[PDB]
Amino acid sequence: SFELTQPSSVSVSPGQTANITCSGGYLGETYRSWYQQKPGQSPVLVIYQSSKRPSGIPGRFSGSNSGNTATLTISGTQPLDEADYFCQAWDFTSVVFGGGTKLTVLGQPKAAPSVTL
Amino acid sequence: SFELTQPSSVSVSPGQTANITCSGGYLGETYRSWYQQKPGQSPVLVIYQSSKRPSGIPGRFSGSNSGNTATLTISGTQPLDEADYFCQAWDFTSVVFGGGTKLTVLGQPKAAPSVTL
Amino acid sequence: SFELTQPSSVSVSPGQTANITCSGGYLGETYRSWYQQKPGQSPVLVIYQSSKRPSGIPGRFSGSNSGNTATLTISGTQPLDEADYFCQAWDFTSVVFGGGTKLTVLGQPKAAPSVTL
Amino acid sequence: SFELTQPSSVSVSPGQTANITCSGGYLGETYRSWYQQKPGQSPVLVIYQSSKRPSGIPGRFSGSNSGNTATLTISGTQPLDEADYFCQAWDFTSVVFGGGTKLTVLGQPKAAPSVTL
Amino acid sequence: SFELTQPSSVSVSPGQTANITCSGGYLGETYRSWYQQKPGQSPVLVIYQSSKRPSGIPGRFSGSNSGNTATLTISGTQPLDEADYFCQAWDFTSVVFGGGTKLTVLGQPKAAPSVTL
Ligand SMILES: *[C@@H]1O[C@H](CO)[C@@H](O)[C@H](O)[C@H]1NC(C)=O
Ligand SMILES: *[C@@H]1O[C@H](CO)[C@@H](O)[C@H](O)[C@H]1NC(C)=O
Ligand SMILES: *[C@@H]1O[C@H](CO)[C@@H](O)[C@H](O)[C@H]1NC(C)=O
Ligand SMILES: *[C@@H]1O[C@H](CO)[C@@H](O)[C@H](O)[C@H]1NC(C)=O
Ligand SMILES: *[C@@H]1O[C@H](CO)[C@@H](O)[C@H](O)[C@H]1NC(C)=O
Repeated sequence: SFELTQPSSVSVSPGQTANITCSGGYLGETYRSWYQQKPGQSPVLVIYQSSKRPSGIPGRFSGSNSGNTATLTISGTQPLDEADYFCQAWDFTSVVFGGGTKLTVLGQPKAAPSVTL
Repeated sequence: SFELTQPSSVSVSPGQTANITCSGGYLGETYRSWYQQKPGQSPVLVIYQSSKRPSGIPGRFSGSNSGNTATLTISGTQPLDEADYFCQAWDFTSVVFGGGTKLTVLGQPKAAPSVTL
Repeated sequence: SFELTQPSSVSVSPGQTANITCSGGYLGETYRSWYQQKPGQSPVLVIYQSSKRPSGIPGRFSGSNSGNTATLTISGTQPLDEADYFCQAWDFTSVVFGGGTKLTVLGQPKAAPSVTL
Repeated sequence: SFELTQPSSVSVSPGQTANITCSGGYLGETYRSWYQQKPGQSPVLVIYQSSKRPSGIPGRFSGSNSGNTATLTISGTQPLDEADYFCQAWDFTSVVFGGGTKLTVLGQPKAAPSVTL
Repeated sequence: SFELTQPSSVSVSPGQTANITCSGGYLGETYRSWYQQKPGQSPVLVIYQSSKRPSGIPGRFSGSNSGNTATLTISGTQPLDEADYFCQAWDFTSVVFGGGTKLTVLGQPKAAPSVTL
């Protein structure tokens, strides 16, 4: 009399857990007394872009970020007055597997009691 | 008398869990006393783009971000006055598997008691 | 009489845990008394970009960051007045496996009691 | 009478744990008395970029950082007045396995009691 | 009568634990009395970049640092007035295994009681 128990427990459980929290805080302003005189505020911003012949990546790749190609990126660059950014630019790119990833899981338990009596 | 038990437990449970929270906070303003004089505010912004011959990626790739090609990006760049951004730009790109991912899961338990009595 | 127990416990559980928190703090302002006179504020910013023939990566790679290609990046560069950034630029790119990653898990327990009596 | 127990416990559990916290502190301002006179503020900033023939990486690599290619990067470079950055630029790139990583885990317990009586 | 117990405990658990904390401190300002006069503030900044023929890395490598290619990098370089950076630039790149890393874990316990009675 016998027992053959093969509780093969094949588990693949890849995954991230995250507690993300922003508190803009407390901005307490009491009796703010102000006298502001700014006549003739005249900013000038000239942006000029010219491209004779650009070209992109011809190969095979998988990387997830802006870097991939030739660009002009401007963000909050020249705020002139009273510009507040609270938890403003949160870029969370959680990638488990990038491009060109191959998963082959093989569980093949074998049980062959060849008993002769 | 025998028992053959093969509770092969093949589990693939990939997935992200996230607690995302924004609190704009408390902006308490009491008796804000103001006298603002800004006559003749005259900003000038010139954006010019010219492209003789651009071209995109001819290869095979999978990366999920704006970077993939040649662009001009402007965002909140020149706010002139009283510009508030609270949890404004949250870009959350949670990718488990990118492009070109292949999954082949094979569970083939085998049980062959060849008993002779 | 015998027992054959092979609780082969094949576990692959790759994943990050993170407690991320921002507190903008306390900015307590009492009786802020101000007299500001800034007539004729006139900034000038000239950005010029020209490209005769750029080209991208022809190889196979997987690295996730802006660095990948020839770019002009401007961010919050020239704030002129009263510019506040609280937890503003949080870039969290948690990558378990990059591009071109291959996983092959093989669990093949074998049990063969060849008993002769 | 015998027992054959092979609790082969094959575990691969690679992963980082992080407690990340920012406290902007306390900026307590009482009776801040000010008289500011700044007539004729006139900054000038000239940025010029020209590229005859740049080229990208033709090899195979996986390194995640801005360094990867020839670029012009400007960030918070010339703030002119009252510019506050609190926990502003947090770049956390937690990579367990980079590009071109291969995992082959093989658990193959073998149990063969050949008993003759 | 015998027992054969091989609790082969094959564990691979590589991972970092980190407690990262920022406290911006206390900036206590009482009766700050000021009289600021700065007429005619006129900074000039000229940035010029020209490249006849640059080229990138053709080999195979996995190194995560900005150093990887020929660039011009500017960061907070010339703040003119009242520029505060509190825990501003935190770059944490925690890499367990870089590019081109190969793991082959093999647990193959063998149990063969060849008993003759
Ligand atoms: C963090 O997540 C855990 C669950 O793993 C939860 O018990 C805890 O309260 C969370 N805290 C926050 C601040 O989200
Ligand atoms: C975080 O998620 C967990 C579930 O895992 C929950 O119990 C907890 O209360 C959540 N907290 C917040 C603040 O979202
Ligand atoms: C950190 O995460 C753990 C769960 O592992 C939770 O018990 C703890 O309270 C969290 N703390 C914060 C501040 O998020
Ligand atoms: C750190 O994380 C641990 C869980 O590992 C938790 O008990 C502890 O309270 C956390 N502390 C902070 C400040 O997040
Ligand atoms: C550090 O992390 C440990 C867990 O290993 C936790 O008990 C402790 O309170 C943490 N301290 C801080 C300041 O995060």
